[PDB]
Amino acid sequence: YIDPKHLELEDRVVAINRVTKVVKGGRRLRFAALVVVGDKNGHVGFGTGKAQEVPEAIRKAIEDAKKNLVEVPMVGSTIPHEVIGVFGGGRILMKPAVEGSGVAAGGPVRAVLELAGVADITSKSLGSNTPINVVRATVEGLKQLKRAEEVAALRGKSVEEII
Amino acid sequence: RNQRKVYQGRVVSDKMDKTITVVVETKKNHPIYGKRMKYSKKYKAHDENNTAKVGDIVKIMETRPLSATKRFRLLEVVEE
Amino acid sequence: VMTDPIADFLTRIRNANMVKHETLEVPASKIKRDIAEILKREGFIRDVEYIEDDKQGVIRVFLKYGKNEERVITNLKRISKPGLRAYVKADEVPKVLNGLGIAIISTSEGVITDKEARAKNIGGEVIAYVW
Amino acid sequence: SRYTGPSWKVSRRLGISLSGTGKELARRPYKPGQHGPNSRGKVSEYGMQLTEKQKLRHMYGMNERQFRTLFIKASKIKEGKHGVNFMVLLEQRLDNVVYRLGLATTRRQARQLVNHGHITVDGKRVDIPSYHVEVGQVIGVREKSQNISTIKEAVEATVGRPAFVSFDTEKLEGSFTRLPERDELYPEIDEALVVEYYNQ
Amino acid sequence: PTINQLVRKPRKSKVEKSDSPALNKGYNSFKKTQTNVNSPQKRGVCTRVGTMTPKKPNSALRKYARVRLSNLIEVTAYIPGIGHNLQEHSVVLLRGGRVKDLPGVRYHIVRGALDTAGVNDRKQSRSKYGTKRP
Amino acid sequence: AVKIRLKRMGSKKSPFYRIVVADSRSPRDGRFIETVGTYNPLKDPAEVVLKEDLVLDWLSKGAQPSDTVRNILSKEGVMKKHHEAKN
RNA sequence: CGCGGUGCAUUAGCUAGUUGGUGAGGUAACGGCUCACCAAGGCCACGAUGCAUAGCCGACCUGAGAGGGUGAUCGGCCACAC
RNA sequence: GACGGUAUCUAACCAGAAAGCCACGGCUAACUACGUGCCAGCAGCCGCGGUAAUACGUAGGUGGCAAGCGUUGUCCGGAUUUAUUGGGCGUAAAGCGAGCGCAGGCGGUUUCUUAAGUCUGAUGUGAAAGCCCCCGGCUCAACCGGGGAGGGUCAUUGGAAACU
Ligand SMILES: CN[C@@H]1[C@H](O)[C@H](NC)[C@H]2O[C@@]3(O)C(=O)C[C@@H](C)O[C@H]3O[C@@H]2[C@H]1O
Ligand SMILES: [K+]
Ligand SMILES: [K+]
Ligand SMILES: [K+]
Ligand SMILES: [K+]
Ligand SMILES: [K+]
Ligand SMILES: [K+]
Ligand SMILES: [Mg+2]
Ligand SMILES: [Mg+2]
Ligand SMILES: [Mg+2]
Ligand SMILES: [Mg+2]
Ligand SMILES: [Mg+2]
Ligand SMILES: [Mg+2]
Ligand SMILES: [Mg+2]
Ligand SMILES: [Mg+2]
Ligand SMILES: [Mg+2]
Ligand SMILES: [Mg+2]
Ligand SMILES: [Mg+2]
Repeated sequence: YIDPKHLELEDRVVAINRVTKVVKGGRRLRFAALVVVGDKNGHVGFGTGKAQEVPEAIRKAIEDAKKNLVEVPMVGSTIPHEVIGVFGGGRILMKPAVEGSGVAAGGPVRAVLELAGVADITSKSLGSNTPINVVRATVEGLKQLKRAEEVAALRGKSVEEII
Repeated sequence: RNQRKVYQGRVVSDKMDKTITVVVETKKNHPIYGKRMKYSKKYKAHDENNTAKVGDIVKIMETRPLSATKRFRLLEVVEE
Repeated sequence: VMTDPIADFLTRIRNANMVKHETLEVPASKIKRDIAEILKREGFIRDVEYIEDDKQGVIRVFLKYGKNEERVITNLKRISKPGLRAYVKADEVPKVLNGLGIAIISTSEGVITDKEARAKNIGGEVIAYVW
Repeated sequence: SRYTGPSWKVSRRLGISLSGTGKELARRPYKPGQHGPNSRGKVSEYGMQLTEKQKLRHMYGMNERQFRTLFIKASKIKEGKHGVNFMVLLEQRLDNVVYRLGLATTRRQARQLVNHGHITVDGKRVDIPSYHVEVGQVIGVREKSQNISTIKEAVEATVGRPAFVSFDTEKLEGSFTRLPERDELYPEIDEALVVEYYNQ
Repeated sequence: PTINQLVRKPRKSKVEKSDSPALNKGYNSFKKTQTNVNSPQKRGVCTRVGTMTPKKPNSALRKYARVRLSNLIEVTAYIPGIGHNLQEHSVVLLRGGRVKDLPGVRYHIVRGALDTAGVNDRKQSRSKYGTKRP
Repeated sequence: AVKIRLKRMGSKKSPFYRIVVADSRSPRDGRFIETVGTYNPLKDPAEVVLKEDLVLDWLSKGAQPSDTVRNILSKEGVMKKHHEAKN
């Protein structure tokens, strides 16, 4: 669990979808907002909020994202290693990139990585392009990422021995 | 002195006098998938005395053209 | 019928790790022993032992789980398969997760990890990836 | 081709001061055109990256094709950040060298001097504003041209010069003592966004 | 599939087809055959000139011409812009390009080339519609 | 016959030449047997780089230098060396 | 002479100097290269044969790569000269 | 010395002779006025036009590029949309109605041996030119030149023996 408080978080509205519920009198339109909140130093989360108005949807999404923070391990300005995160139609492959190469990512993956604070990384979405699913796949891959020190501790070796 | 190519193969036809048909039976990798695929290359070899019989492992050395299709000379009958 | 006993061993380990079993047992073989000892010394598995029977022997593996019962072995993948053998030259030796994993390889110097293979500057057949 | 249109409108389209003074953004600090003063929706990420690329290429007065080629050259450099290296090459552009030496008030003036041949590199006339200046080369005003009010006023007025440029006012001779640094250059530009833009 | 399956029956990719077939085939009078030559445009004679009805979503009188090309293929081409001087037996140049409204129109008539006259009064996008700078 | 001759290279109005050994029938810039040196006339003292061992070997084998290549070899002293070898 | 680089099986049989042998002649030269006899052999689902298309390559364009596409200029080889 | 009084250099005069093209509904950077009224027309796809159109025409502004700009034609990519790298087949396309079986593909453990595959070293070659890496020459660049590297399921030869 990552406590949202004590972290200076910023919010990015990845996508606002107009969702319709059909009713006897016609259609009840609502807005579902997907928001990514991040510290740009290794903590990021995403949230969904539904409301009749865009501001309220965004607010609820921001609260959800705050409650759903996770930590992303990061070596230098990039991720420790390559990883594929899969969730539903979402399937995102992410690779470490050389220093200064930029965020070679697209769509919501860009928002997720930028808000997480990764500055150089390559990525490709091999699955669906639905924003919620791609964001979920991205966070799954980030949670799959591992730390060299933790790997060494688990394997009972020194980091030099591992490498 | 330069060396001519020598092949180990199996006789598959001796019904011609003073000659035999031999098969090399090599393996090659598929260009796309990399699996080893069987490949049967067969040559016509000149037999001096029709010693070799069908289904015999033999050695042949390439020579100058001896006929329309002959390009090899029998050396040994490794097995019968 | 069983055509890839090595892949079968890897899958047994994978399933046992998935359900967090303490130990597993497999029919023995030289290559399986080599893989087991490589994992043992790389710290992926807690322990290995052998039992002599009248068929081929049995190899028992004691898995390793960290604090909070976190799985040390994330996964295993069979690279060289009977359907398609995989060979790598010395330069082509793969690095698993930038070295955080390992690639078990069989070479003329024996069965060794990718680190050892590239230290010796020799290729071979990539038996498996572990991480 | 060379751009000869207004400077203030370009700078306020970019949202930064190309002259480095803010004289252009002092009044009406927003994009030109009848739709400037009234607000507008958010700019997309593609728009942000385009804005950064335009910031750089308008800062250095370069056409897009040459910008692309120089960017690829910068990429070729194995060591260091790609964006930083691209910035350094932009600086090493001869026009920028003259401007930093202060022989001209504005980069347009420096480029015109270079093009008309009032500058000499290591004592030899060079009319190529695109010329790439290596560290240690001496940039001096052509002896015949040294007596012109424009450059005299520029030299006397210029009070601050970058730490990486050494200059002698009496000889009108300057040079770079080393490569410029990221901080030493325009910090208000995000080279990473340009890198991603050309990554496309 | 298995690796052996792929070895036996390798992958085969779909063959694409040109969206403007008539431009891809030339004609040789001597052999009286059609040659396979890619051409950015092709010359043809307007066998018929008239108007056509769009599909259901749209209502208009789209201006069209039935043209026999130099390769002896007869096609139907749109007439972009407002107003035209075309008549049957008028030599025109045809470029690729589909028209969503029209079912069987796959080519456009290049304005300002051959008998096609530039669109009078045009002042924007003049390169299209083929009018000189006023 | 085998000629040690000049194969033109460079750009328009900026010639450069490679001294190469080639069959006389082969085109000027076409097929050649072996490169032996270079020749840059645009330099006031004409610049020349020569593989004198190869040049001498080909001269012994019977290659016939063209006029300009003969001038170059004379200036470089290779021709004198070959004359002494014949002696 | 080994190997490599097109599609079609809604193209399955093809071959009769053809396959090999003994002679003879011929060639700068081996050789059914040609001829006379002797036998019936040879190729083929590892695609013979036939059909359509095509000069081949160093190279060029694209792609992260694997690959895909092309075979102008320049150089190599081959073929052609109503 | 054809090029040729050509490159180039010097001196004097004048901002004076030397900027268009496409786009601005989303994709996609760029917005308002009128004219028009499912007509005229636009359009790569979604789709615009039915009397208050940022989607048609025009004008003013704006964005992109620039002695170029846009359209068409064609190849690669995006396309994991033939998936070896790198997809699938209960309901989306996709398990033959089922079996017996030749060839073929694959195949249990283990001792020794071989070295076809596999890995590794040397030699020869894979022309030149071209990509790429250094270094020079054209005022820079393109371009040119010097030196390397690379490029083979290559041929001979020496090794290793875990796996096939
Ligand atoms: C019988 N009176 C009806 C009945 O109460 C309906 N509820 C089942 C009610 O439903 C509404 O409230 C709705 O939400 C739907 C609308 C069409 O009519 C509205 O008024 C509807 C009322 O007129
Ligand atoms: K004969
Ligand atoms: K002929
Ligand atoms: K539009
Ligand atoms: K596959
Ligand atoms: K079934
Ligand atoms: K072996
Ligand atoms: Mg939820
Ligand atoms: Mg230009
Ligand atoms: Mg001279
Ligand atoms: Mg032809
Ligand atoms: Mg691709
Ligand atoms: Mg926009
Ligand atoms: Mg238009
Ligand atoms: Mg309009
Ligand atoms: Mg593809
Ligand atoms: Mg159905
Ligand atoms: Mg179905």
